[PDB]
Amino acid sequence: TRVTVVYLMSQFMPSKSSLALANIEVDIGDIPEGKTVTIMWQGKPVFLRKR
Amino acid sequence: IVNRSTFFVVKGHKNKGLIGIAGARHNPLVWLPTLALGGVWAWRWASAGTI
Amino acid sequence: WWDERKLLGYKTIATLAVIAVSSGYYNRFLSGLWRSRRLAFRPFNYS
Amino acid sequence: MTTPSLSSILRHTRPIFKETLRAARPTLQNALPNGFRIASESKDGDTCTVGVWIDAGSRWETEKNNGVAHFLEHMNFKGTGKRSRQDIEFGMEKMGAHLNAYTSREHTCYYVKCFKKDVPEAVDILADILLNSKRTEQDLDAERQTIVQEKEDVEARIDEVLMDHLHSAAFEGSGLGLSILGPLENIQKSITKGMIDDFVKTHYTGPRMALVGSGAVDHGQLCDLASKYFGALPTGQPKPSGFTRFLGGDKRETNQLNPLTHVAVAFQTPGISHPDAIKIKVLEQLLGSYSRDKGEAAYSCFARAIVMDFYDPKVGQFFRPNKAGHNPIHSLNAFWAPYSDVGLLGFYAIAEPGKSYGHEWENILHYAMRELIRVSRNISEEEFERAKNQLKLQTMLQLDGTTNIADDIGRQVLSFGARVPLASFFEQLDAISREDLIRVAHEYFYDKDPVVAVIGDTDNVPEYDALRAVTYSVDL
Amino acid sequence: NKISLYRSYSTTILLSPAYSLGFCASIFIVIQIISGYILASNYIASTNESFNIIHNVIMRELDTGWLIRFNHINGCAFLFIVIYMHIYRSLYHNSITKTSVWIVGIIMYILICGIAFTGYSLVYGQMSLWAIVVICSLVTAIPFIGNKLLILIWGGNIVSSVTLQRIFCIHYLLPLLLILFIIIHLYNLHNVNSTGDNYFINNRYDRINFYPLLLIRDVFIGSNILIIYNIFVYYYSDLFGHPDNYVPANPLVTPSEIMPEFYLLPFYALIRAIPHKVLGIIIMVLFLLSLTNLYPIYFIRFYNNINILQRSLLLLLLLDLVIASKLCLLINHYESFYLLLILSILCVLSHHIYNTSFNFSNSI
Amino acid sequence: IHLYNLHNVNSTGDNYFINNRYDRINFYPLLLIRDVFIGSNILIIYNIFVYYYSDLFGHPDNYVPANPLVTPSEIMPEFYLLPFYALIRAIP
Amino acid sequence: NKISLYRSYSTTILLSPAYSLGFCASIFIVIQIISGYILASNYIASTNESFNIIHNVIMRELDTGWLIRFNHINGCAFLFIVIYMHIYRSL
Amino acid sequence: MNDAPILAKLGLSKVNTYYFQRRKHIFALPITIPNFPLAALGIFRSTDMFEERTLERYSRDEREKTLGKAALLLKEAKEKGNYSELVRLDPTDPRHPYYFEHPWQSALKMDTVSLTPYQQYLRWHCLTYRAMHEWDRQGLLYDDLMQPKALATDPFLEEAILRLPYNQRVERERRLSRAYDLALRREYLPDEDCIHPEDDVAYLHPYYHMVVDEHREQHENPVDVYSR
Ligand code: HEM
Ligand code: HEM
Ligand code: HEM
Ligand code: HEM
Ligand SMILES: CCCCCCCCCCCC(=O)OC[C@H](COP(=O)([O-])O)OC(=O)CCCCCCCCCCC
Repeated sequence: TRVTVVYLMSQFMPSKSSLALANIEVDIGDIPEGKTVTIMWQGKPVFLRKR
Repeated sequence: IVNRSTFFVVKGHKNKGLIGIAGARHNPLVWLPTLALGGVWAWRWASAGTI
Repeated sequence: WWDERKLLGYKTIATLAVIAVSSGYYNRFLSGLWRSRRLAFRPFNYS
Repeated sequence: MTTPSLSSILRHTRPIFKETLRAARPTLQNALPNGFRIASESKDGDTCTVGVWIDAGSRWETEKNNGVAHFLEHMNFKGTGKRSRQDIEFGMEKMGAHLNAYTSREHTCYYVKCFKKDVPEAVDILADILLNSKRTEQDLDAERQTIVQEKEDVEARIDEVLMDHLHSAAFEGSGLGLSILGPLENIQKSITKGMIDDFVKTHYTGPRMALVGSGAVDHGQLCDLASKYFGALPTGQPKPSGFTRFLGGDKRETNQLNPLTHVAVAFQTPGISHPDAIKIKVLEQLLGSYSRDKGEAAYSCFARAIVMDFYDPKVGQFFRPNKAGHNPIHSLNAFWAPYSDVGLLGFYAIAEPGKSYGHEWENILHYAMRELIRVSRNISEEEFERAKNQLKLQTMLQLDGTTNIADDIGRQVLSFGARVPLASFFEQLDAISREDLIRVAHEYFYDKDPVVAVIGDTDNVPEYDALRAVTYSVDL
Repeated sequence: NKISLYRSYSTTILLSPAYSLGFCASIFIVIQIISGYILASNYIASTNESFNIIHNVIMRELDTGWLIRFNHINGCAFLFIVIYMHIYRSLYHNSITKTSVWIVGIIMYILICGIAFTGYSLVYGQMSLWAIVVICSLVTAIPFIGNKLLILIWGGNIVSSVTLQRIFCIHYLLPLLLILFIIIHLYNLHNVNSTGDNYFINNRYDRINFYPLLLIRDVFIGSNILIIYNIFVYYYSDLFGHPDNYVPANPLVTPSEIMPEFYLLPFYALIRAIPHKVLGIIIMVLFLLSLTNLYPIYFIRFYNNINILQRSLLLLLLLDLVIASKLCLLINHYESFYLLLILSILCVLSHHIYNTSFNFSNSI
Repeated sequence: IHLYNLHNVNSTGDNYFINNRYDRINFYPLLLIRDVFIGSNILIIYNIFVYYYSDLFGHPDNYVPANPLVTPSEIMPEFYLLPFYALIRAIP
Repeated sequence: NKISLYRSYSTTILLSPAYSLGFCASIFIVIQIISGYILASNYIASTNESFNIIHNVIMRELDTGWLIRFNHINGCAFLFIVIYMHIYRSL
Repeated sequence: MNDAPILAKLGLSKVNTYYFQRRKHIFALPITIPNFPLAALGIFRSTDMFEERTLERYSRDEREKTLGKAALLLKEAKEKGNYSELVRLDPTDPRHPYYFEHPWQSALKMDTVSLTPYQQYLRWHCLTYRAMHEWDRQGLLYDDLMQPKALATDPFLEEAILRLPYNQRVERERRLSRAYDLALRREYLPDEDCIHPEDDVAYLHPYYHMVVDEHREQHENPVDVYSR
């Protein structure tokens, strides 16, 4: 019963694909001081600024 | 315990419950190990680990 | 999913086998009350 | 109505139990070198009961000899070497007394109530019929029809038939679970002079017999008579000491035309001489008794729990009220049947069968088993004291008359080897503790296999399996 | 045996036309079931092509798919209107005494609220998306599991096609459970009968055959209610809706005002009037649980009569609920209305449905 | 409804007899335990197919996406509908 | 009242193990209902997405969506087998 | 009150117990639903002064009053020997120890000099609030509207009805059926048949109270602590 409940519930967890786009990493050693760079992440464009 | 006579008294309506026999119950602290083991055992997740 | 499928198969069959053995014993035990029942009829008065 | 009930607001005065202990003369007991015992309690008076108690009942049968004890009882009265049946009757009638024989599952007794001057003659007649009965084969063929008629009429006593069913169900494979009179096949053809003589030789020996005198009797004279008559009794093999196992189960007789349903539920307990006998007696008095004439006036937690179910209006939030039309219980009675090595402690309930496929007996047994569990767990001081006091009174109420006193003396002499002085008994009775009683109750009641006997409409009395599932609780 | 049909069940003569509200509710349940089954046979649940297939395929390609959709929307609205009138009547005539009928009714009310919410979610418009977002944010306040549970519920960090598919399956399933609970509702009612205008214990000589008199009365009242209902299906087809739900949902853009359907506003008010999120969730659960009659269980309780004071307070309850809904939606621009919103919520939370005989007793 | 009617008329058993209450037995829990035992055995048999013969009760052509322009070599229904299909092939 | 629970329904003693086929069919009905409800929560019905959403989403995006689908299929097959045995015994 | 002179000689009050009603507790426990959450606590209460107040019968003062009147009856019986008669008085007889009177049965002929302003308000309220409900125009007594329910039945009430004499039971039923017939058309009896407040006798409250006491009897004299 325990494993069956856990398994039926696990059918409702996030899909592996959604777990692949959730985390991304950017290289901050490329942007110089005072420059803002735009990237893509989960559709919403993201600004990285060297404040 | 409540310091009130706020209960209607009927001729033969007493010692009524749905779990056991009144006056023949254990101390409530004897179910603590059962509840602790049950909580620790049930609250666990399981995954098949499929890539 | 070949390997995970085989592994889950083994685990499920083992667990169901344990349950089946225990429940079979208990069914046989409970049937004992009826499998050994006895009857007797008080006779009539016949010429 | 229009007439008020002031008892519901008045303050009532509670009587308290006060005990009167009038000392009695000690029971004198002697033993011959043979082992025959001689016990007597003298008391001022003009009459006295003199009897012989034998420790050989129907417990020692094997379904081949079944009924031989009763056959022997009947054959003892058919003549001796010196006298005949008419001569014995003539002697008894000259003495103005009767000769009473009583056979049970463990003890038998032949007793006579007489004047103090007829004691030697009564003892002479008793010894003559017991030791020198001819028990001719032809006479054995003449009593078969009488015993058959007696079996037919005792089979018409519902309480006796119920107790016989209970003993048959509880003990299978031992003589203790057999009828005293035995089956017809044994009465009509099987029992023979050989069987009767074997039974007498085996079980009528020195150390198995007592001569009991109660009332205006002399212990010295009784001892002299015992030496004169019973001094030559053989000292045979000791009493059989086997293992009588208790088989939990059920025996149900379906008679849907009967007007009342009788249900006996019993549990296994240790023997009569076990050191728990007093605690078991206090438990029996704790469960108490009830009869229909009392109505709601039940004085035990047991009966109350079973009787108020038929006076409770049973009103609920989501369900219609379901109150019983009337009280169907005819009686409830706790009982204890002890034996040298075993016992059956339980209750006996008589109530109307009720409508077909009703719930009366379901409720009765539900509350009965609930109360047994509850007493297995917790007992209150008030009810404990009530049970002990009622046990005192009951033990005093069993000794009204020389015959009753003689029966008590004989039973205790055969069981324990000597008679326990009542004072001593009471000394042990007030030393019991509430915790000890609770432990005794829990050791025999809780989660144990009962034996159930039913007579009457069985479409309403719960089957055994259900009754086996209510000897324990989920949260206990 | 036609006669046996007439006498199968009998009721009281004091059944005013107000006792057809249950029949009207059943009518709108039937309409919802049928129109929803027709819609679901043309529906695809996915963020890509949900809003499109409702507005471009169902409505404009079928002969009268528009009429089916309008029937469904206004049927939900009128089902809630009739249920509110039904509850108000049952409170007016002291029908809490029908314990089983009342408890089944409250369960049905909760189920229908859930059905309405999950249905509104399926139109993947701006209002649907952001109502889901707000509700699921309220889920996030549970102690020690708000984020795990929220992820499990949504299937991710964001509402997506899997969330739409879960909602579609739940919306399809729940109304059938609702039908079962309606059957149980009527079974209990037939067991304990109806109250009427006044409560009397009538023998068979004072009761009337249910059929066909009350069936014909039900037909008459249902005909009038369907006239009123169709005046909205054909002439005010979006009176109960919000125009922002005719905009395809942008997860990046939040609407100016997020307002639920008019039959959930009271609940929304409870959320807005309680600054602490956990306390708001607790109050919501306690409110829904206190509408029922599950306690006391084994203590002896019985219900007495109802009086003019209680009926007047019932009118006050209605007023407070309506004002609370309106204010809850107004407070997004006007901060001073918080006083009146809180006052109305407080007045609602302290309304006596059952007058408890335990108000009067002595002390040891 | 099936179960309601059965409980109204009771079960036949191996042989048909009319029994009074003394010849009958309580359903609970003996028959529930027997049902659990038989169910566990049949679930073993069932799961042998789920994990090791997952596609034995099927036709491989259903793993080819539908092509309205092409008909399969043999159109065959599932094994449990085949008898009905036969009734259509045997009647011209 | 546990006793009242025991005696609420009684049957014959001649219920051989062949009389559990109804219970087996009930088990498989439960399995089909649960598996189908889980599948429908991930299913889109169209000629452009149906086949794909079974083999590319259900069976490869979830942890054991393949197991759920195999349960549904083989549960249907075994439900029919058990029902045929049930009918044959009834005849 | 018609009982007042008796109450006068026993050292009790001649005023109805409808006055003196007061709130002694803050929380009303056990909490009863379906009240709304705050109302379920009972901190704020709404009353119209026409509640039953049955649980206030469990008092020593009421028992003392009942036993004083009963002792008067028994003393008269001892003096005269008409015990039977004196124990079979109709509970509507002012000498019956369980005699009960509705507040309006004496509101028109009350003393009104010893009443606090709050109690004068209570008197006026009793009369007017009786007038508002219009059960006097239905040819009905207040105790006719004390009826049991199919579920969650008031046990005492049922017994209180079975203790009524046969003729009074039949008259109660006939009045209820006439009120039913009237209520079909929402009709009232002719204005000359209106029920005068002093005619609105509480014929069922004595039986109700007697049943309540008889039901509590066994609780206070238990066979044992753990007994049904
Ligand atoms: C099994 C029966 C039902 C099915 C299959 C069903 C199916 C659907 C479907 C597919 C939609 C989306 C299409 C659309 O939005 O127009 C929908 C919308 C909706 N449903 Fe249902 N439904 C059912 C019963 C109900 C019930 C009983 C209610 C209760 C009132 C309800 C309330 C709603 C609401 C409020 C909407 C959204 C309204 C809107 O489109 O703006 N449905 N339903
Ligand atoms: C799906 C929605 C509902 C439907 C279809 C429904 C249907 C009905 C019907 C047909 C009746 C009997 C006829 C009548 O008296 O009008 C009834 C009675 C009743 N319903 Fe409902 N009901 C619904 C919701 C509710 C709710 C939410 C409650 C609140 C608890 C409720 C409480 C009651 C009560 C108390 C009665 C009996 C009233 C009385 O006779 O005194 N119902 N309902
Ligand atoms: C979903 C499929 C089915 C389920 C779940 C089902 C379930 C059950 C159950 C639980 C029983 C009682 C237990 C037993 O005796 O095996 C039963 C008995 C029965 N069923 Fe079914 N059944 C199904 C299909 C059928 C079919 C197709 C028939 C054919 C008409 C049928 C005819 C019967 C009969 C005749 C009995 C009683 C047999 C007897 O005791 O004499 N069932 N069924
Ligand atoms: C409400 C309950 C059910 C729902 C929601 C449901 C839903 C679904 C869905 C969405 C599919 C397509 C996904 C897929 O093919 O893997 C499917 C396939 C199927 N279902 Fe169900 N189902 C239900 C009950 C049943 C029952 C009772 C049966 C009969 C035993 C059944 C037999 C099948 C079969 C044979 C397939 C196709 C097998 C295959 O994919 O090869 N379903 N179901
Ligand atoms: C109703 C009671 C009878 C059913 C008995 C059958 C129980 C299933 C046995 C298999 C359980 C199992 O293997 O779980 C272990 C794995 C690994 O988990 P983890 O601890 O390594 O994280 O966990 C997982 O792999 C996650 C999900 C496993 C799938 C379980 C399928 C259930 C099949 C039910 C058969 C009727």
